[PDB]
Amino acid sequence: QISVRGLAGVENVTELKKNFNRHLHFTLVKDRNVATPRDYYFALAHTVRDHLVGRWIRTQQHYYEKDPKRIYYLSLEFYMGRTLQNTMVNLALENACDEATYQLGLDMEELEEIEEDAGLGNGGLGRLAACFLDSMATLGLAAYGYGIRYEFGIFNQKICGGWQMEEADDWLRYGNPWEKARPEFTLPVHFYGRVEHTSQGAKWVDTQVVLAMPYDTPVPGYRNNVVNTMRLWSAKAPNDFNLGYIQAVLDRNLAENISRVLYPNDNFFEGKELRLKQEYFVVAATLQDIIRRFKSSKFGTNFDAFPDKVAIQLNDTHPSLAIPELMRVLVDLERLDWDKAWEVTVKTCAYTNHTVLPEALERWPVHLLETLLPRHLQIIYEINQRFLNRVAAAFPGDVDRLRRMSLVEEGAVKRINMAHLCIAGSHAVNGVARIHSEILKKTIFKDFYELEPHKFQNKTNGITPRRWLVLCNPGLAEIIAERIGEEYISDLDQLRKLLSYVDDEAFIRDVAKVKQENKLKFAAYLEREYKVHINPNSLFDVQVKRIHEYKRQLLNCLHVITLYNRIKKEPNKFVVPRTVMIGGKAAPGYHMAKMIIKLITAIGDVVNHDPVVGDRLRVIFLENYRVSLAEKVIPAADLSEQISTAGTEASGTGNMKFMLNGALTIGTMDGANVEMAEEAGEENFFIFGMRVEDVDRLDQRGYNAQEYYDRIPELRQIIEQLSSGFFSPKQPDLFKDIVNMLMHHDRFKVFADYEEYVKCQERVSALYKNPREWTRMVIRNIATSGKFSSDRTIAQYAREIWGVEPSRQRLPA
Amino acid sequence: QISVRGLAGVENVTELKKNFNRHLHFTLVKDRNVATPRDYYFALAHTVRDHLVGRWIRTQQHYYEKDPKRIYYLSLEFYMGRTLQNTMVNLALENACDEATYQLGLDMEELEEIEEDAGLGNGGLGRLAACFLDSMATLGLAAYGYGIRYEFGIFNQKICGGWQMEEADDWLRYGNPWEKARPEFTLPVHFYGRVEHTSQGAKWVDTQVVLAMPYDTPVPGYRNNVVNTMRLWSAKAPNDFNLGYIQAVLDRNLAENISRVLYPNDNFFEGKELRLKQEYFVVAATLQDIIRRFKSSKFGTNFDAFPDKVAIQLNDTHPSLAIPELMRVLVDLERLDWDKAWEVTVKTCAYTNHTVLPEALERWPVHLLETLLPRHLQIIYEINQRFLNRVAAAFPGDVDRLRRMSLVEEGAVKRINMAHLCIAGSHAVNGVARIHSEILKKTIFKDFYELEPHKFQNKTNGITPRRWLVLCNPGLAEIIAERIGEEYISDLDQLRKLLSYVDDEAFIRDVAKVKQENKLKFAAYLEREYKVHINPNSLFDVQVKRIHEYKRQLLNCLHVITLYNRIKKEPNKFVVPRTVMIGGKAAPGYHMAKMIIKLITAIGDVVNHDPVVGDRLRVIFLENYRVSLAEKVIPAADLSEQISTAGTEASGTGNMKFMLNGALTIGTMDGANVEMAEEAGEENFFIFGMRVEDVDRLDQRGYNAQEYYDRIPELRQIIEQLSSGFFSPKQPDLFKDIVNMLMHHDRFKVFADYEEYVKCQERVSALYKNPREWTRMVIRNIATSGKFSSDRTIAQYAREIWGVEPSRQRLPA
Ligand SMILES: CC1(C)C=C[C@]2(C(=O)O)CC[C@]3(C)C(=CC[C@@H]4[C@@]5(C)C[C@@H](O)[C@H](O)C(C)(C)[C@@H]5CC[C@]43C)[C@@H]2C1
Ligand SMILES: CC1(C)C=C[C@]2(C(=O)O)CC[C@]3(C)C(=CC[C@@H]4[C@@]5(C)C[C@@H](O)[C@H](O)C(C)(C)[C@@H]5CC[C@]43C)[C@@H]2C1
Repeated sequence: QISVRGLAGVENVTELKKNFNRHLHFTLVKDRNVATPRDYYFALAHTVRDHLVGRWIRTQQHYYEKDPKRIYYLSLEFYMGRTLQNTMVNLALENACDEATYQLGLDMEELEEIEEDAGLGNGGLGRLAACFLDSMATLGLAAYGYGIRYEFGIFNQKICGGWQMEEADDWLRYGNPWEKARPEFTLPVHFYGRVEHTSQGAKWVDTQVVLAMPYDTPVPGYRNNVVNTMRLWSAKAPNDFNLGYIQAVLDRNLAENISRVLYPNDNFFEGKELRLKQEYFVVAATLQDIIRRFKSSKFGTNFDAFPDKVAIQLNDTHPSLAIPELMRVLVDLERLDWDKAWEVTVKTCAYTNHTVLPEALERWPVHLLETLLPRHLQIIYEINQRFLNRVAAAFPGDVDRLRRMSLVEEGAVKRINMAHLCIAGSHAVNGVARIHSEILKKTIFKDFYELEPHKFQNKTNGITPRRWLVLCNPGLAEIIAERIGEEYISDLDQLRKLLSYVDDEAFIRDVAKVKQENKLKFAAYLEREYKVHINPNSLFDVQVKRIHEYKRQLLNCLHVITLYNRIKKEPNKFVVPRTVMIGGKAAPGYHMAKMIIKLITAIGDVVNHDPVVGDRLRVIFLENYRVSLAEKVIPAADLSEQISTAGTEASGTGNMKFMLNGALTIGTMDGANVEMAEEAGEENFFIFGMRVEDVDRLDQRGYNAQEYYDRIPELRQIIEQLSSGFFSPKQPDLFKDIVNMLMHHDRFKVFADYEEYVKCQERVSALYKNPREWTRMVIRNIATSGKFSSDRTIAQYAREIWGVEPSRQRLPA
Repeated sequence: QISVRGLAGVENVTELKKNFNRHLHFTLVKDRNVATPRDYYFALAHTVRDHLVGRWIRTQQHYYEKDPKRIYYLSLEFYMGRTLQNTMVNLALENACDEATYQLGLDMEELEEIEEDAGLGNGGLGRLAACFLDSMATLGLAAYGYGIRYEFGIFNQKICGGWQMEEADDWLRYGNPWEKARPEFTLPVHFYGRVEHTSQGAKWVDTQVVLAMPYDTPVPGYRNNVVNTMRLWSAKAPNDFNLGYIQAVLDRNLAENISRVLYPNDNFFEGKELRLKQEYFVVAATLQDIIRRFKSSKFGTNFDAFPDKVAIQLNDTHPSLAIPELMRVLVDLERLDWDKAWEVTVKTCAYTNHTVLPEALERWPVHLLETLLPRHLQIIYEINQRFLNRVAAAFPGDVDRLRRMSLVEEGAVKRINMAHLCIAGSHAVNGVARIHSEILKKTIFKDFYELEPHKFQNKTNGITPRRWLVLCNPGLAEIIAERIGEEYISDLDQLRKLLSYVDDEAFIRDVAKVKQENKLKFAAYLEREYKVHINPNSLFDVQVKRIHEYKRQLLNCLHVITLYNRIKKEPNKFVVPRTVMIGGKAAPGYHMAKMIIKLITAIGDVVNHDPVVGDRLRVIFLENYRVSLAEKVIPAADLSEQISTAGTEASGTGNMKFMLNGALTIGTMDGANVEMAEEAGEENFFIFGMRVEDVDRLDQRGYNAQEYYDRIPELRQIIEQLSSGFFSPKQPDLFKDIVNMLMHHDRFKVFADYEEYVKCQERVSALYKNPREWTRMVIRNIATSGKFSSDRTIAQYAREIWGVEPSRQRLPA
């Protein structure tokens, strides 16, 4: 049908159709008279999965022969989304299967919509991992994704009377065609017990055993025949478990709870024991697998070559226990002396920090570690002690530095700072955008940077152009391909060539037309699936991301109410019509975040039913935001909101998704926004609000919100409406908490940016009135988004941290 | 290789080999360099399963077209054992796959040994169900097996210092290739709640919902292309379950515990709530499925035809709740009047009693039923009341009859007698052997028989000749086939033709040779898998079945000790050498049964290491007795022990397995022993001990064990040895409980049969000295075992209870 989707070549179409029928019959045990669309999905899924395995086997074959350095990406989250289309695309099968399914009387797109999201993550951190795996495969790196196979992913969000309800994401109900259970490689993991000292050294004894069973999922590279592995561990009870009888068998559930459910906190730390167990579980199983693989390799007892053969990347502090666990194995099991083991550990591990928010930082209570992991606690003390000896030696007399740098935090309950552990035990520590990396150096890890400056790097985040362009936006990918060819899909810098088309009249019409189709398509998705009626000619103003105070959905809310109040004030004035879409999940415990969601719908309730407004203003809350909903809403977006207070959003990746897809960005000078504007030029970006410097200036002086309430009558009016019950007529004081927080304890200075934000929003409206100039700015954005490809990011990790060469070369089919 | 295993025909062998390689590669994602025997097993398993599905689909197709009466076999137990060989045999694939696997360099027999037993039963009751399913398929009946898919079957038995240890039977670890999950047909099951009365009638409200997910396993007929279904329900939590958040997700385990584990009691009732839940769970899910299927059928709102289209067979009282549940649906949901519903229910249900032991009878406490199933309790009272009105009317004034017959038992805690429910609500009640059926009529259900004599029948149990001859004993099947052909495999009465070979010299040599090969093979299994050394020229004296007081493993123990004491008394006298093998599992709580096991090994410890004994006497305890171990030990057996006290073993099925396989039987006139001896003639059977009449005579008089201790010096000596610590030198009084029970509270009169048993054992030894005459008696046994085929049994159920015609006709391939 369209060029980028591949060859639909007769002999391949025939082979596909017959394998579809073979799976329908033998695998699913059905026929055409009974098969539901779900059965049809599975037949396709199994048929496509078939094409993977041959390559999967020869890829792992290759790595065995060549024995290259191996990359191990440890993450507690892998937000994969759907796998079918991504697989077809990466294999060049997309038009073949479209033809095959057409000739069978099936609509492939209808089938695609049946697949559950692998929602094994919360937001940015988890999706980054997913993007990374794709880029690592595409660059032919010998890489593995290691995590946990949660039985329940991020909860499904339902809105009831404008309130969020969580329900279990039972994503495995119908089965996962993509995974292969590998029970034969199950590994023991130990908990509790105590430490015994001998002449032979320390011994960890009297432990409970939980078994860790791996599941492998194939990770296909883009058209290169590389298929890497994502290995996810599942928790199983041993067979002599507790072994009156009935109860013994039922209590097996306690061990298996470890891998039951993903913790649903985005950028927030809850010190629960179950969470610590998940963390040790993934770390212990993964390290044995790594060591096992290292010994059984075509090479040469000798752990000196270990850092030459192994890289372990820590995705935030969640797998930080890899560090003391590696020491434990090296020292206690393999009998290496402390100092050699430590050199091996440091040269093996690297750490990626994802946030500077204090409440997101993992600080584990000592007493928890003492009970659960007594040996690791000892190792931690020993690590800490030796480290402080290095600090004392470099900065003699500096006693305050000593306590500031300690891995052990004093106070009512002693804590272990896991970020500090990671810095001390890694050869590389990186931020996820230039500004965030600088903030690490200048503020929260200043002490560590002074000690070991050579350890600190930047790796600006990226996204994958396969999922985030070719897959979710075939129309835009096609029109780009018509002009510049196809090579940009694995080399996105080539989008610069599109600058020489900024004045081309046909291309302008094409860009604007693709946007309009996406908007029509999404407006139709809203109708059929949620019975909501939007005008597709309005500006699509969207903020999608996890609900959080720092992300400032509230700032958006205030602008929305302002537009509403202006319309009501002068009903017959012309205003550029908008559809404001806000979506995202709140963590179950986060009360404030739940209130914000309630507000947004409360606003929608007043605004969407005011006849005076007409179709000039609509406020819609997007239920159950997740990867596969991002794939739909992002292509449809005109305005992207990235309005976090400066200094709080480490990078952001959504921002990049909207850039790649023809939305213009309204944002603060925060995270990767700074680099995005730098790439596109500040004239092609709606930048407003305080810079990092302005925030600090405001903090020393002290932030008084009352001041803004006093001087801005439009703001005073909104605050009065909130308090008086305008948006909650039955519960007049429903929103007292929000007003109270805004006035007296607002850590994120919503008011300080209000004026500059509303004015900047007027500038956006101005540009949208001139369709041609909007689209030319859009072209300037899309054409300079090259830098934000995860291929670039990964190539940087590969060369500057792991020491391996990215290859773009095919493997034989 | 051997004739009965089918055609190994070139084109089929080629097709098999290529499908093996396809599964190894695509399904298992392996290759020849990494594949372990387990992977090889799975490749075979998937390859064989492929041949089933085509037939499975056209079988269910056929039943849809023809719409015959459907048989629903409800059981809480289906003791299936292994499925691979049974599948190959029933499909005529056995030599083809042997050839195919040979040409691939694999030993098929080694592969077969990798398959786990489906140990979803305890003993006789569960294996009967398995035999039945095979016979029902073989006779082309439109039949379904309905039960629970337990995550853990009967525990694996380990012996540690001669004591039984239970460990979890984790039979699903590597997956079950045979089942197909059918999540799309999940059904709601309700618990707790309360009853609300309206004008519209009763309403069951405020219930907890547990979901029931079906798994289908194919049941192939013998060479007839019929493939029936066994549907097993699995327990799943609903998605709004409890829906702080984490705990809500973890508590989903509570709902799913229902299908977690099989209760390990053979012939014993434990009134636990979890057990009641399993019982209602299988009953509720199964009845909705039945009703659903009935409405969606090529026929015609109208439940009058229900008994013409549906038969529900209750396997013991465990699914007895089918009766009030059917009423509930009919009355409360479909709005039929009580009397019509009741007529429909009675004509639909039939009940099979499996034991007369009082402690095996299900009597549920009212308060449990009130909380868990309040509506069913009401229905039960209403059933009871109307029934007692029929009793009062037929026997006016008989007030004691009234209370004796009540479904409701008075006393400290009120109970519901489920056997009484089953009798009242079924059109047919059957015992499982002629004597047991008579006992039902004359004693425990005498009152019910007087009221409705037409309701009581016999259906003597049977076993399947496919598993129990062709599969476990190919050598014996072959030599029979040489003489009389193959038709006997689905018409076992034809074994009578073998009587005209009782004097044939070649056949005698063949029978004795097959026995000798089986004995050599089993002696080799003992060495390699358990390092135990047996003389294969000795008499193989075996008692395998669940450990129980009534089964009288103790009587055997006493004979064993007697033989030992006689040898020791006259060391240089000749004695016919024996290997005594005893095996079977004890229920975890049953303390006595565990002591018996300990004794047997304690005896082995003294006897097996006495140099004076030599290899004349060996006592071996067979660890982990289960279906696949029965398949090995039974063909190897010379003497079969069926020595339960008369009146206690309802039928027995092991007895029949040994008869079919060339063992002679030493037994009491109990259960099916009576019919076996009748078929073979009492001269061809070692019958000893009290008859039923003699037991009753002893009971009125009163059973004084002291009397036998006083008059039999050989018995006194054994009791002194037990007490003095002869078999437990470190723990002199270890066996006080057994001696004490034997002397003062022996319900099973072990001593009363001792004299007659030992003397009869001498007669067996006498015959074994004459190899030729042994084998001729063996031939007389094997040749008259026709009656004990489950095909006969099922044909009797079909014609006399269900009203359907067994067919032997093929369906097209
Ligand atoms: C070290 C062990 C025991 C545990 C972990 C393993 C791993 O690396 O993941 C498990 C998987 C295998 C068996 C493993 C190694 C190589 C094969 C291989 C690539 C071998 C190749 O000959 C074979 O031709 C193929 C089939 C390509 C295999 C694939 C499987 C692996 C990678 C290890 C085995
Ligand atoms: C009543 C329903 C909704 C629930 C229970 C069912 C049952 O009888 O087990 C579920 C299974 C199906 C769909 C069922 C009926 C027929 C098919 C069929 C035999 C139909 C035939 O055309 C089809 O050609 C085949 C494929 C032969 C099917 C097989 C499956 C069944 C038996 C019912 C469906």
